[PDB]
Amino acid sequence: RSVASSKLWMLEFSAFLEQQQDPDTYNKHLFVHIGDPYLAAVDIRQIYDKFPEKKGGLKDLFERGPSNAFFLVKFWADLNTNIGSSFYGVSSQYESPENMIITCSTKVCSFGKQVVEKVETEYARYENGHYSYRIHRSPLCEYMINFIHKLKHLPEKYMMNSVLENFTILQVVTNRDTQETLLCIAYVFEVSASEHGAQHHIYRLVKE
Amino acid sequence: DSETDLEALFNAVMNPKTANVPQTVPMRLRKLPDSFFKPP
Ligand SMILES: *C(=O)CCCCCCCCCCCCC
Repeated sequence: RSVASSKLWMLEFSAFLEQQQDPDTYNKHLFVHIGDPYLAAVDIRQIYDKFPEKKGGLKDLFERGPSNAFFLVKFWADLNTNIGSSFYGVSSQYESPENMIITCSTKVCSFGKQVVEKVETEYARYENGHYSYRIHRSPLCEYMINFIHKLKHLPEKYMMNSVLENFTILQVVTNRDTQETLLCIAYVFEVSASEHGAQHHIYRLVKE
Repeated sequence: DSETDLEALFNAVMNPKTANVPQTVPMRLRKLPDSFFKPP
């Protein structure tokens, strides 16, 4: 239970490209994937400038708490793709002790400024003495698809990382009715250089 | 100008002489764990 507050745990997160080879054949490329460990602490003040400010922004969200809902994920994304049409998707899975109606908000930012927001509402399914929430094959917005295409058409990986220096994603999962922050995940990116593929580090966001 | 301009963002890196984007402190220079820059 890494990316977990007291009320919600994200067990799975992945962004992928699915390509149809023929009517019965599909190829899936994972860009990034997450699937009692000790998570290192990062001072949240070090990342405030990289995320939206003002009311409802990262600082406001963190100050309202709870503090145990706040995480920073560093991805090394696998951009080694290939080439029937294709599908860019995001999937994620959550578990809660509580039966809630949850809202998942994803903001894509450049220089800390919101470029696009995707919003999804999810209802609970009972499973083995708890409740599960699944966002399955959510279509990646056109901005992200364009962003990825533009990244790959850069001559060198150092250029890719230079662009990514100012690209962030903020994920906020909320109880729709109470507006309690269940999970808040800040995402930062580099390109994976390793032949071993996509990698990640997960951190707890702390005040001081 | 627009900070969210996608073309300008990529132009800044492709053609640095014409770069017109906000200037920031690179992650490398911030008070962060070493693991932040060293993958597992
Ligand atoms: C548009 O709908 C925004 C939804 C953003 C979902 C986050 C997907 C994470 C993308 C990671 C790809 C890596 C590119 C460097």
